[PDB]
Amino acid sequence: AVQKRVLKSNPSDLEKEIAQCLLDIELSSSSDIKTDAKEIKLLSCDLIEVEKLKKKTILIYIPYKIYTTYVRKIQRKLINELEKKTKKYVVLVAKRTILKGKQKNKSFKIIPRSRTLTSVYDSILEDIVSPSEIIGKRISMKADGKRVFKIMLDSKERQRDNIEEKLISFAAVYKKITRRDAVFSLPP
Amino acid sequence: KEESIAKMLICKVHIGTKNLENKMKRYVYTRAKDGVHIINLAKTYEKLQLAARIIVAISNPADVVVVSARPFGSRAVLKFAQYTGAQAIAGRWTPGMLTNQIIQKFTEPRLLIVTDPRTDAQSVKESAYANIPVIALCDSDSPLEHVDIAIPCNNKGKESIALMYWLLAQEVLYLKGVIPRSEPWNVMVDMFLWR
Amino acid sequence: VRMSVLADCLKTINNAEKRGRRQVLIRPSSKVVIKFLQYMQKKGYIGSFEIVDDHRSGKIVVNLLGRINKCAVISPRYDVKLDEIEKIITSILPSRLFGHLILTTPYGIMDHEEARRKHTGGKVLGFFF
Amino acid sequence: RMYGKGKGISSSTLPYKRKQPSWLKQKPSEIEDAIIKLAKKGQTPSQIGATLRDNYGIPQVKSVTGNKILRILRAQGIATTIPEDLYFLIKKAVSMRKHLEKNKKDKDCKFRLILTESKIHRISRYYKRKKLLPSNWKYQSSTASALIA
Amino acid sequence: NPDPVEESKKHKLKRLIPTPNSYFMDVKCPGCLQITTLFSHAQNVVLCGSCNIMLCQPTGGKCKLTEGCSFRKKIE
Amino acid sequence: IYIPRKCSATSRLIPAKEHGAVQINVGMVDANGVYNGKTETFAISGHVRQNGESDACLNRLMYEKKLLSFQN
RNA sequence: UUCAAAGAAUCAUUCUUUUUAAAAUCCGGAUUUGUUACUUUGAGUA
RNA sequence: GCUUCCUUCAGUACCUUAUGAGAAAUCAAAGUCUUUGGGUUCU
Ligand SMILES: [Mg+2]
Ligand SMILES: [Mg+2]
Ligand SMILES: [Mg+2]
Repeated sequence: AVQKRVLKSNPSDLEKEIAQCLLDIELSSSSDIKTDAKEIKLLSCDLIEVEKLKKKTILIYIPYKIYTTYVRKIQRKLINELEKKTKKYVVLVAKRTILKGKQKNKSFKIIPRSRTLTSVYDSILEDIVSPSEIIGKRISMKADGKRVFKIMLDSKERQRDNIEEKLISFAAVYKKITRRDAVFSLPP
Repeated sequence: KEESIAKMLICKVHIGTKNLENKMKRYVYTRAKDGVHIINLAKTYEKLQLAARIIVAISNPADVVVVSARPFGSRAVLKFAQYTGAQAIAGRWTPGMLTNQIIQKFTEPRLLIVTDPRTDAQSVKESAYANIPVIALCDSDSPLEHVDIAIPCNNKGKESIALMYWLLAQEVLYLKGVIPRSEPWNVMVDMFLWR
Repeated sequence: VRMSVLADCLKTINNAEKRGRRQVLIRPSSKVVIKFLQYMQKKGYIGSFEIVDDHRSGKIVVNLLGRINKCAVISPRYDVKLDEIEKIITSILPSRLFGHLILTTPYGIMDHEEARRKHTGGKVLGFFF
Repeated sequence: RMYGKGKGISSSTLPYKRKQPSWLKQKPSEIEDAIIKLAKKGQTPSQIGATLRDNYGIPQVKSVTGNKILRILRAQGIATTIPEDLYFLIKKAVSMRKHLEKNKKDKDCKFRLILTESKIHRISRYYKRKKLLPSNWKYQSSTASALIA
Repeated sequence: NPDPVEESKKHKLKRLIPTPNSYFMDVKCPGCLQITTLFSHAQNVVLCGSCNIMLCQPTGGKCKLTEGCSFRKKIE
Repeated sequence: IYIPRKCSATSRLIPAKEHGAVQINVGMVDANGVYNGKTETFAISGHVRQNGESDACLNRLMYEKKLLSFQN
């Protein structure tokens, strides 16, 4: 009864669990928001670990339309709820597709710059932090032939128990998505 | 140390003159409502200490000349010379002193301690033709061309200069084995000061 | 007005080196310029550099190791054949033993030696000593 | 500056954040409607934008609405045939010409008139190269006055 | 250190990362009973909701802001 | 094969006939404050001295070590 | 406007292998994708 | 409200200083030039 329908895959380990959790939330009306999992769905998930003592964190790949309409609007509440339920840190992202420039889709004629790789990456960075909003990207080229993206977020997150850990998780997720090193921070 | 700072205050090295000199900006704390420039003073202390250390690092003290063409720093520099080993110049610097081999009063040191690179600029300039490092007890407004260490003080106020010199001497003594720490140094300021 | 961002950037860098700066704010970043900088870094002449993203043409600030003698663009990006390279390098850079003559080549930007190794010459961006 | 020796850099420069700020309550539709109303009321793009910034609480129509304001006007169909800046230039030229007609000896004015004509021709050319102007559109000193409306 | 700079927002509008000096204002008249909203450096005058009174005197930079009044910055 | 001296600040490397350029020597402390035997060294090129940036360079060098503490 | 990432050899560097999207094609596997300049290989030249 | 002081824009001069330049006179442009190529018109 539903639950399989809330995701858009063949049920696998953690996606199903997430769906169940969502359903429970819908049923219950925890904290404030109600009937918001009626609106939500998901495409897929990925559990990822980090350089830690412990902890595994979760990507939730969401169909783009849904993300634009509902998830963008109520994200903080949702994420917090998820955290409360499943102690694994979670991040929503939109499953947005990337297209090669020179290639010729049946669709379009000229790729929109929304779909360009760089743009997509930027958008996913924006997504992944969402309690907060980016202040300034800044890409340190190390002398070793590496590139580090040194992102710095606003205030707001500074009032939380999970700060540094959260940042680390974000970094890890970014790496997973785009084989890119990243580092996160805030201002004093 | 707070004591040193207090002493400085009692004298006047906290006030630098009007005219700031962009490279000296960092040492200056802020300007006043008057039209003067207050030196950061902690910086003065640390810098002074560093200078003293550098001086000590010279193997023998005799080949570290000191200079002031000013009438009222001359005494101070003489005192300094007496207390450490160092030559003083005092007053009229001769333009050939560090270059002109054949001159009578030649004497080429391993360090030059100017009191003011504004007035005693010739000496400073010379320091370049014989690779002499140069430390300078310079003001707010002073030019730091060729000076390695700039101790920010004031040179106008003779008493202040004297005090600074005394402090430097004390530091050098401490660095050497002669007057151990915890004990204050016997000799006074006023001893260094002009008249 | 701007024309060749890259050239301007290189000039700025050179100026900085001459003064003996440490840091230097290359003011419009460009993919090409970034590539050039990376290349320089690889061959040791430059330290780190923090391409700062505005929401425009970015700024780079770049960390200098006091090591560059000169770096430069050679405008008119002359197409240059693989055989034609040697003479050009003789003309330009101070010794056969060192300096690098950077070509944009259909296998990305790389130095004259690299080009030789590959086989393709291409258009000639610039150089350093 | 294209024509004088002026070299000033007075400029709007927009903030780093380009997703609209938290305090902005207006939904996009409402703002679009407002824009439309403004357009109807006789305002030009720039002016409209200014009005939006000042009278209503909204910094940039681009952050609230994905589209820029000219684009939305076009969509709504209340876009001018003759682009803002170009139109303004034409107006200025017309004014200059009237003065010249009145007052024949003004040399400085004449010189400036020439400059404005030249600028129009640049702008005009650019618009032709796109598709905002038709290719059959020279600008004429005789017609000009009628064109602006 | 050109990258991590501290107190130089007293540079020109062309800093390391360009900001604007302008900002928005939560504003209230003495006794209109509302958040009116405003832009510092507003050219055209703003009339408050009810009795249409000058809230901002227009000027060559940073609107003079009428009478006593009070303004919070919009923040964020 | 005389390998010339690298200005410790700017790395410019300095020839025989430079003079001007100076090898300033800073003496160490051992707990008390007394002059330790050792000596930490900085060569400074002539160019920097001429400029007046020399003092700044020295400060930076000190900071890089532990010798003084404020940087600028 | 597809940035990058990882593995093996050599004396920090060199040369190599592998994958990271979307569309059409072929029996889950495997293989085509603007024009010209430029460049590389050729071909053909007494 | 004006006045000053700070910072900053755009003008606009001057002063010292050039391990910058120049044949020198001098020049913060006449500099970043045998470490020669940002663009371009003229001679
Ligand atoms: Mg022109
Ligand atoms: Mg300009
Ligand atoms: Mg030439």
